[PDB]
Amino acid sequence: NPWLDLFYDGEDEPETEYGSMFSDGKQDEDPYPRDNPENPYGFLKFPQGYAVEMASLGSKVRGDVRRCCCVVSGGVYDNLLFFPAIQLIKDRYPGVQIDIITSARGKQTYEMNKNVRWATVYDLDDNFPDPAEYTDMLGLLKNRYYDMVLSTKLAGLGHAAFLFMTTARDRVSYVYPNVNAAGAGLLLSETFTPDSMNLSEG
Amino acid sequence: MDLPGPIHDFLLVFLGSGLILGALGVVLFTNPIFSAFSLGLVLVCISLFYILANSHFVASAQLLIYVGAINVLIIFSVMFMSGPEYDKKFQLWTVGDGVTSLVCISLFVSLISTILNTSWYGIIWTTKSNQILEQDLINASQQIGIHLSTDFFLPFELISIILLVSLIGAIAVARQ
Amino acid sequence: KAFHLLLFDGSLIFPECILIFGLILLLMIDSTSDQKDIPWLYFISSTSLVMSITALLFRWREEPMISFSGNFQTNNFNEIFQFLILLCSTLCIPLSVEYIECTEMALTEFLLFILTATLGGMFLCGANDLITIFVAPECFSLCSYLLSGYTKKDVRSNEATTKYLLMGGASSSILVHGFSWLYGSSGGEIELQEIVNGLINTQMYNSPGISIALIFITVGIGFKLSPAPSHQWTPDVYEGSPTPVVAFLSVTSKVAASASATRIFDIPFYFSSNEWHLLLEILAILSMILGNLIAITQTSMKRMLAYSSIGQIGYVIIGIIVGDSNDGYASMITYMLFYISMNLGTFACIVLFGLRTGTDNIRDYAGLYTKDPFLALSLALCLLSLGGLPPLAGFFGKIYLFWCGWQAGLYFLVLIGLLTSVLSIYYYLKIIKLLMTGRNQEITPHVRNYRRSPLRSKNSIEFSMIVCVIASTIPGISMNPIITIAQD
Amino acid sequence: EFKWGTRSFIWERFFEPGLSPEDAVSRIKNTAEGLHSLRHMLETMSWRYVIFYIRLKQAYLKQDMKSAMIMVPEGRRDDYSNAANELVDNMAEFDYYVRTPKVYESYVSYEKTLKSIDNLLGFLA
Amino acid sequence: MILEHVLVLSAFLFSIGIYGLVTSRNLVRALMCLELILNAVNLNFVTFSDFFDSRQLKGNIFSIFVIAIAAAEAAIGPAIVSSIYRNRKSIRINQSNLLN
Amino acid sequence: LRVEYYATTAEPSCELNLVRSGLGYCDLVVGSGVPAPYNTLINVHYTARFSDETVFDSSYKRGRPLTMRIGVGKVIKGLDQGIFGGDGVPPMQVGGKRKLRIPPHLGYGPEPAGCFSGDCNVPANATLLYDVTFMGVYSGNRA
Amino acid sequence: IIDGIPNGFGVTSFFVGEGIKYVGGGRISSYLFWYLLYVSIFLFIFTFT
Amino acid sequence: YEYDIFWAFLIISSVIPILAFLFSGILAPISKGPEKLSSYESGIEPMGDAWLQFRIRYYMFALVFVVFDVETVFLYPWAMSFDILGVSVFIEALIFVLILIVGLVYAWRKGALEW
Ligand SMILES: CCC[C@H]1CC[C@H]([C@H]2CC[C@@H](O[C@@H]3O[C@H](CO)[C@@H](O[C@H]4O[C@H](CO)[C@@H](O)[C@H](O)[C@H]4O)[C@H](O)[C@H]3O)CC2)CC1
Repeated sequence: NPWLDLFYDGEDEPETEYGSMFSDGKQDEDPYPRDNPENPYGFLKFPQGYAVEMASLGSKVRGDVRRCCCVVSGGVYDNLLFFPAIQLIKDRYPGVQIDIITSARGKQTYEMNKNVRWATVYDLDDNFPDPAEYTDMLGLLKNRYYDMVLSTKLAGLGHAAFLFMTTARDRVSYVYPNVNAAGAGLLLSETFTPDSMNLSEG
Repeated sequence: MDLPGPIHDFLLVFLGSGLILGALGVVLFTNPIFSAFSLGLVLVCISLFYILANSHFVASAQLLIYVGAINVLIIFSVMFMSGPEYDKKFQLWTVGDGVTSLVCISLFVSLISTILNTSWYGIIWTTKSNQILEQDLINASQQIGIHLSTDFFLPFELISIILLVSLIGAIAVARQ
Repeated sequence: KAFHLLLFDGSLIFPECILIFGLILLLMIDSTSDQKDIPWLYFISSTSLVMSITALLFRWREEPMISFSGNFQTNNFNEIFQFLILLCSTLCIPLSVEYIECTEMALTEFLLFILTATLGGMFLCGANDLITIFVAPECFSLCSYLLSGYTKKDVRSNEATTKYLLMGGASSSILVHGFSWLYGSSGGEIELQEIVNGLINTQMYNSPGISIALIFITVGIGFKLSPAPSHQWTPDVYEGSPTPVVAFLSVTSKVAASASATRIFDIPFYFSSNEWHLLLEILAILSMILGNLIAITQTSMKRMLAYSSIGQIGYVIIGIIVGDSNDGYASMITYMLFYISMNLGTFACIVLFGLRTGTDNIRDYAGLYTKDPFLALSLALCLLSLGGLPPLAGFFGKIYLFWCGWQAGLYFLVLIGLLTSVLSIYYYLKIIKLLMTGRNQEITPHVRNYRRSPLRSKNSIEFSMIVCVIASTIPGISMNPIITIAQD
Repeated sequence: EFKWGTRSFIWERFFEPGLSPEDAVSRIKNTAEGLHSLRHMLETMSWRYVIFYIRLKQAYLKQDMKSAMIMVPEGRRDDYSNAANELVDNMAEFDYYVRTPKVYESYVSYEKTLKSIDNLLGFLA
Repeated sequence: MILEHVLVLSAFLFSIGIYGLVTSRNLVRALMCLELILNAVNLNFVTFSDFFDSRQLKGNIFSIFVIAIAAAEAAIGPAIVSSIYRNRKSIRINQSNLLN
Repeated sequence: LRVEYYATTAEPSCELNLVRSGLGYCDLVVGSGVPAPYNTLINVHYTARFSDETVFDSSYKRGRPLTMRIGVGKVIKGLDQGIFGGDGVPPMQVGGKRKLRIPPHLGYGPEPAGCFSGDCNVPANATLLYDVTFMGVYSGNRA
Repeated sequence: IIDGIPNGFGVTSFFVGEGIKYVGGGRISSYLFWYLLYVSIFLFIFTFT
Repeated sequence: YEYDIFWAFLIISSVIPILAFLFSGILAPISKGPEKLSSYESGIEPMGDAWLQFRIRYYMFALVFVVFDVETVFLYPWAMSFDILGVSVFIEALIFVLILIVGLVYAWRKGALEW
């Protein structure tokens, strides 16, 4: 583990401030950049000193997410039980857009959900997918530019790589409790080990 | 125009040992104040080396400018750091330092296998005509003044522009 | 005395003396008068950067000469590069005056730093000595450290300045160590066309200490050009610096470093061509491979343009590698001239989009065609020219670069260049794919509240002098080379 | 081969076994030739080049004269030694007149050193 | 004489400075190690001017210019350090990895 | 000793006009151009051989003529006297081809040159032979 | 099988690009160490061997 | 020689404090105690160990001093060669002094030299 992150230098000092703007609060509280109707060229109103491009600062400093991808495995029951997690994402991150990847049966569950933007059908149970369909889904996920991706499917090396190629800042997944999930946590920002080989047993 | 031979070699060895001690103090001290004070020893030893070779003006310029630099460095290290922290005292060792120690040892070995294999005295006897000084220029600082004023005119004004712009940028960036 | 010998030699650097006079006049007026006016600063920066070209074009037909006692060489090769530096500064001043004014910061200091970096870039183009091959890029690198952290308040700019200062102190000291090794094992010679003779005079042209100097010089120069693993300074600095300064450092730094690399690998290092040829081949192959592969996995526009720049530099390196025989240096220019317009247009569109929008993420570029079709069209044209798409400048520039490579027998380099150019379409097409999304649900609120406003603005003129160039130079690629094969 | 002077001086000083007498006599001859060639640099008042040459040739001679005693027959080995000592003394004087430079005294010591080394070659044969 | 030993020391300094440039957890210390590297380069230049350039003194002039450049860097930072400490109240450079 | 093997055909022979300094020279081709100017950079082509006619250096090996500042002692004394002239030697003109016999005292002297890694490029007390060819005065632009 | 070759090319390109992007770290000390390791490698290649 | 006296004088000047320290060590008694070794704080017990952390605007003259030291170092060789050469070096160093004056004016007007 030292050999992975060389020059670690511990964690951040308690007195670090991370600047002034885009430092505290939530996503809906940011006062800058604001509209400048008096500008003849349509340029916004920016704070003194700060660079013009400020929307990228919240992701680095405050860890804001605007588009989230929840790849929920299972049918109607699991996708229904994932509703409090979706509401939690909406409450914690105001203004976020949540997209769901699930099976054909689980996609119909999100008809009665007020928080999901897109619900997409993808055969997650197939361990050997069609190369064209797999590539199309991966490119779609790459082109949505998800800030964070969560996976309730038990992720091996292949699912970890699929989440890795999503270009998401946070890659969070459930992993296999057995030895076959070795190296999956290297490609994921956060890993969860359930108490059994079946997550729906809970 | 030199010291006696054994005295010259003993001074070389002694100042080299002092320089090694100062550099090791620089790269092994947690406190920027302590490592800055070791840097001052390095500066003094290097100025003495310049005096040893033939450079009586470059040594004085090194002393003046680099002493100003280390004084400013100590001031800004006092001002931009936490408490005095005498307890820090030789920061800890990590793997990330151990790999770079090997890399730097390899680099130093590569340099010293060339220095120890090249006959530097052979080059001196080939550049005979480059060592025939003008008899009128007795003062070495006079030669350095003439060759700074005439041979290098464009860098002499470029460094003035560089210093002015560096002063302006230092004032503008560091202002509250 | 006479003050004449320097007076006649001082007229040779008159285009740089104009820049120095404009710099001093701007500084004196800033100090003297309390009030600040944007139009006067615009006027002084422009008239400093359009009188240097006026004087330089008047000096084009003059005889080549080495002035200031083996310190400044004026010939056909360096004049083109000095003109390129002046063109970059002229097309980057409108990019800077609006951007720094909208950040509510002092702008005379920014113009001073840009003018000094231009002055230190023009001197690097012809720098026929070893001291001024060190002092002049320190007139550029120090200003680049003062820039890219001029924001002074964003937490990104401080880290970018830290990385730039530390990595460029790591370089430009390895470079001077190589200069010391080259100066020592030569007989105390520092003029460019006088140390190969000095090497033979001391018979150290096959010494092991010459290989150290070549490697150190190549490393210190490949830091500034940023090919191959000397590239890591580029993206972070490109991601955490204001857009006009990073555009300047994208176009001005590569021109000066390319000129220095051409004048330091051909004039004083022609006897050991078989070594720096291999070094540059590795430096170019790694650059294209690892600058086009990482750019397709980028979520930020400035960082993607950084990987783009470190990919396109490898195409230009082929011009040094082939040599002056099979064109070569005539293919460095006529592509760097292209590259300047390509990058300055694709950065002007980014400048306007960020100023009117307030973002840098690529995902917020969706639906710009519906809001501003002109800006989307211009950015798409710049990016397609960047990808070497047929009717735009990059395609003819790349086939010119590859014709000389094939003519010199470098099949591997041309094949890697073509494969990386194929890889270099997916990006420069991803942004357009975003730009043509009519889905209102995928459109970010950043561009939903977008006001184009009924005024022209300066950057529009500056990139209308550019977008019409990257498309309409495609017939005029016979006028340019006859000015670039004329140099030798 | 060249047998000496082909690497850095400190490496040949400290990390080399040394020279056989048959190479030491050749180094004596080369030192004498270099001393003969040093006259032009002495006349141009280039004291740094001369002092470097004198120190290097001294460092060569302290080994070579000691290790070339074998080639001298027993009937002359004392007298040769005397000549060797004389040469050292002369070079010392030359040293003393290049550092703290003088023109007349350095020239006098230069001629004395040339005569002493010619006597040393006459003894070595 | 053993003048070449100076070269050895210069090389050592360079490597040591290079080492101190990498393991630096304080950017003031990184600036000091930059001064160390430039000092090693200057030692090489001065001893080479002593060796081969007793008349023109090009190495001494280059050493003066390198000292000037080093002082210009030492003026530009710690002003950059001043901006960083005013904005973040921390100096440790390895802890700032936002741009990655 | 450390001679790099370069295969080159020989030049026409001469009778050597020995001078007071010990240099020998002949005018194979008398140049019609400007004579070698003092304190100026000039490009010449040369083929430096040792005694016993073994070539150790050549500007044709590197592919371009060598540029040196002539007349101010930036080469060996024999080459300067052969090219720039003086002491009974007329200066060479542009396009002129001249043979040169540099004695050891006009060359590297009794000290070997280019010594590193167990060998030296030029031995001690070696007479050198140079087939120099004044290509021209240095100019920034080639045709 | 046949269609797996181009899609496999794209997937491997994506994976290698992501791996090279993520393997560094983004810290300045890592930048300097990687910048200096290849200098050491070049020096060992072109001088020692 | 004019510089062996310099080395001998430097050695003697460095030796003198060593002699003073040795003489004090062999002459003066030692009577150390825990109250004696405490840091002096005008009678009262010192609080936290020293440390002041000045403001930046106070210590911004040092960045001017770094540049001005280099400028005054560069001015010396010109003055040494002012008589051998003529008005050429006068014109050369006039720009140096003018740039120095302009930088001083900038530092004065921007408030860098204000306390
Ligand atoms: C076969 C394909 C090529 C290659 C295989 C191996 C692949 C990498 C993937 C991941 C990388 O990760 C390493 O682990 C570290 C965690 O500590 C990272 O450090 C982070 O630390 C923070 C989170 O802990 C983040 O904020 C930082 O951005 C990041 O530095 C470190 O980057 C990296 O060393 C190891 C193997 C790549 C594809």
